[PDB]
Amino acid sequence: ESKCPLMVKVLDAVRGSPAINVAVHVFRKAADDTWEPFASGKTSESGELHGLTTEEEFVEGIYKVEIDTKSYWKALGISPFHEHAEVVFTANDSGPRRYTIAALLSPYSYSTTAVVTNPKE
Amino acid sequence: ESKCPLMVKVLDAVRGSPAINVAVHVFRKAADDTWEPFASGKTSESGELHGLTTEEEFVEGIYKVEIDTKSYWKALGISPFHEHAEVVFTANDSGPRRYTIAALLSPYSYSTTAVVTNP
Amino acid sequence: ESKCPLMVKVLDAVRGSPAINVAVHVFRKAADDTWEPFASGKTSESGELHGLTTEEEFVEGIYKVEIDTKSYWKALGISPFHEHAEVVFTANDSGPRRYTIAALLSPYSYSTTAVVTNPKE
Amino acid sequence: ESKCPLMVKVLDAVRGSPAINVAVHVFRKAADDTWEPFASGKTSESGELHGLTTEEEFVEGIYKVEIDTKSYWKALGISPFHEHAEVVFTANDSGPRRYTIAALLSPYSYSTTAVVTNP
Ligand SMILES: CC(=O)N[C@@H](Cc1ccc(Oc2cc([N+](=O)[O-])c(O)c([N+](=O)[O-])c2)cc1)C(=O)O
Ligand SMILES: CC(=O)N[C@@H](Cc1ccc(Oc2cc([N+](=O)[O-])c(O)c([N+](=O)[O-])c2)cc1)C(=O)O
Repeated sequence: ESKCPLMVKVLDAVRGSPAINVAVHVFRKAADDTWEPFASGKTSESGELHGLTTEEEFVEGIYKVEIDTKSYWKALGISPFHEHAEVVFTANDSGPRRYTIAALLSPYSYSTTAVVTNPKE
Repeated sequence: ESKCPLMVKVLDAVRGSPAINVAVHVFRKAADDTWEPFASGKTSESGELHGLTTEEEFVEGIYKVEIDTKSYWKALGISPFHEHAEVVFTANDSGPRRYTIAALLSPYSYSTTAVVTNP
Repeated sequence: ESKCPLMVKVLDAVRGSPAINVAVHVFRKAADDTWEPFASGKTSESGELHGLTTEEEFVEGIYKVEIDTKSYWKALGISPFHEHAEVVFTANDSGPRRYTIAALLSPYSYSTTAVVTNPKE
Repeated sequence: ESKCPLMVKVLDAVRGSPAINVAVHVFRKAADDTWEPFASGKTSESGELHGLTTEEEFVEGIYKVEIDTKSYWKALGISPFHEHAEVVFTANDSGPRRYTIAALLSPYSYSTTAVVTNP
């Protein structure tokens, strides 16, 4: 639960359930204008991913949360439209914050929103 | 062919198609403050309904468009969450020209958006 | 947090924040085919509503969660398109369950999903 | 006027309008496995982009459509969450005829859906 700075929440709109065991890769745009592996995980039984980074580690930058939606759907036996879902944003530019990226998935569609709260600094 | 100040567009998020043959019933709130039938139809092959009304019969007021989402997934043999999808809006043409009411459906969710324009 | 059977979560897509102090009215379709007041609330600072009903009270039926979106937007100074958001579903027909109705709001749009988990019975 | 096997539709959820003058850059994944520019344009007045390609140039493959969402809200002086919206899909016409890629935007969220059809 909020304490970490980057939390991801994935729901399944076909089943009306959390999207479980969904793979998520996080990237930081390097100095060279290339994406650099930052963190990864799988969502739990509640479709959340926590413990990705820490505050000292999560500096300002452009990150990409890539969610592997193709894999989750294939595995439930659907051939979905998308390759994956990718969310690109600028984090911590006017100070550190807490970020929640939620993705609501369906086979030919996905919505996605962000909740940003001010820790304090 | 006849001013369509009101249009509905329904789409299927599972299959990536228009949702066709969806029952849409529209209602005008009456002073007695109940709903009164107003226009009805089934979405075409492109998941659209048109010729619902005309600009003379469409006066300001509270309208409710109701989509029979449940029969839609049933026919597909997929178990739905909702009984139907509903949109309640105030039509205030003191500006507003055309109204497109779109809904994206999934077994457990639905989005809806309005496209209100002039041309 | 899950323990109650009907929980509502409302997010603001314009601000990227929980939709706070949002009024929610819950109805049960009577025997007579009329909606009967069932419960009401306001969402908290985290855009959730809990403690609406109890398990013994929430029998099978058709309920309507009506969210007063017009009021929240007006108050932030927008004239939104919708009158309110209303969610109609059949609850507890093949046994009791836990229901989470989330609504993601914008001025001319709203998405909404349901998470249903099996308590046990 | 020319087969448009690919179409993008952008809409604004704050204002209830098409999103016009949105930059859309499409890309074809190359074996070198990088993206290669493929088609580009700005949405019209109805928030649509067409004449992106033709059925001969559109072969199976991994495509990415990228929407410059951020400049869009900027021009409106509303602070955005995302740098842009992206859709990666495999175009496998061994069936598929037309592709409509729609995106509904808000300052902190976006939905996207695909409408894949035959007619
Ligand atoms: C009128 C039209 O262009 N018909 C198109 C497809 C289409 C694009 C966007 C849209 O609107 C819309 C899009 C999304 N979305 O995610 O892209 C969405 O979530 C909603 N919605 O929730 O109501 C509506 C509705 C329909 C077709 O050729 O079938
Ligand atoms: C559990 C949790 O993370 N709480 C978060 C916010 C949050 C994320 C996703 C979500 O689900 C959701 C997401 C979308 N979406 O588009 O991303 C959506 O459209 C809907 N919806 O329509 O109900 C729900 C609901 C709520 C918080 O910090 O309070």
